[PDB]
Amino acid sequence: NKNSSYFVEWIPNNVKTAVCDIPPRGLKMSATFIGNSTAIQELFKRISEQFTAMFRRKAFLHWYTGEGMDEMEFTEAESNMNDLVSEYQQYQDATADEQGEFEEEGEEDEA
Amino acid sequence: HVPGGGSVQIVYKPVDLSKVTSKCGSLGNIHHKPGGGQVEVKSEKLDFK
Repeated sequence: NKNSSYFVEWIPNNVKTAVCDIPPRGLKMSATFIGNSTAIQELFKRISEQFTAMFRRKAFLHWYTGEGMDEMEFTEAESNMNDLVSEYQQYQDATADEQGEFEEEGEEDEA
Repeated sequence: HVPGGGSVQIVYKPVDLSKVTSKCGSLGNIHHKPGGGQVEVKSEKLDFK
């Protein structure tokens, strides 16, 4: 209620709650947090740009191929993380605003 | 090569209440029934013929 601006509003409540009876040894009460803020795009966006800028001059690869790795597989993993990055970027700021199952019909004249 | 990814599509779909159909007994009526017979038919005027 204090903010919706940092919560995904098209998931009506983003929250899963639980309350166990027993605290950790030497403590009175506690909580564990596990979250997914779309901010996490930056992580992977770092990794897949840092990858691509070394790969664009083939640096270090000789050590990789030496264990018979395939040179095509770099291109594939970095492409897959660019799809994964794009996934957060498109679901960030995505619509709570509604759209209906209704098509264009030629039912009127011009006025 | 041109890096920066290809393209990925969002999962989003339009919504409708499908013109859904149910039963209604109340919808089948607008008018009430007429009254019963309030009139005597047994009465006699007792004329000595």
